[PDB]
Amino acid sequence: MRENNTSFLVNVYDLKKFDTYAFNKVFIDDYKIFWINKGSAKLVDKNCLVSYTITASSVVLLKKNSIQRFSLMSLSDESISVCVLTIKNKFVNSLRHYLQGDLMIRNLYNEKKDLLLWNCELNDISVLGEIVSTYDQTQYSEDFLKIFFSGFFSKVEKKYNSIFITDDLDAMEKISCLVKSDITRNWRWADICGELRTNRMILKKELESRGVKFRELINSIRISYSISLMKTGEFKIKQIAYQSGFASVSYFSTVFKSTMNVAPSEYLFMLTGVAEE
Ligand SMILES: CCCCCC/C=C\CCCCCCCC(=O)O
Repeated sequence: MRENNTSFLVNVYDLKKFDTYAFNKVFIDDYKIFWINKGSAKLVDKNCLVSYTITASSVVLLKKNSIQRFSLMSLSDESISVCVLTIKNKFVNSLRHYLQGDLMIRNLYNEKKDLLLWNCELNDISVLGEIVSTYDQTQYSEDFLKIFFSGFFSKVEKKYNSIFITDDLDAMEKISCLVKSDITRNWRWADICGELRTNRMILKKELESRGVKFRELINSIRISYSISLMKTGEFKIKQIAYQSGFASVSYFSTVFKSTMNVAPSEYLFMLTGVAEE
């Protein structure tokens, strides 16, 4: 029996005609890129107060460890499919140490942009479409894709003077890794700074730049954790809530609905296509 893909996750979601998805403080737990298959949609980035029209030749890149606030609204008179490619941590590591030589200008890039737009050449459209076409690819060696994505992320970074793939000494990565190492623990802000051996200073900068309080950040990480659990095959809402560190199903559901603008059971239906029972 062939095995699940170790480098990527592919999830496709139906965007009904003229409907809107709205995300409020969603934590991006891994690097993600997404695109629509046909038609057009309006993307409103509420972090930057910038609006974009995307088409089938656009790809939107979401930075790991960012907190996103945006909406996506279908502009088409037909159902649209949103394809979300998650790049897994094992694979991103390979990318950090792949590109030959030292890129001299990258030290003067900045980290201000967490949502990036790229208008694809058909080269890119071909490769991305084949990746998501079927669970295995086979015709795409892992090395081919490592070369492709390191070159792909390189040119997006150069369009924006911005670091997309960060080093793993990043303070926000250390925080989110620590929280997820014990997701049901009642984390306190002073405990995290203590265990990371970094005072409540450079760490506070990470909350401020994302516009969240500590308790908001923990809730956002826990929602992203619950979505990861649902993707593993866990479909019992009580188990999803408790394993993600929520005190009750009621509160999980309220936070989930505030973050994703749909109820947990609705998201489960979008994910699996199976209505309950
Ligand atoms: C938060 C990233 C979603 C980007 C794509 C938005 C398009 C359709 C909304 C359905 C997806 C809802 C969140 C998906 C969760 C995930 O796959 O990580």
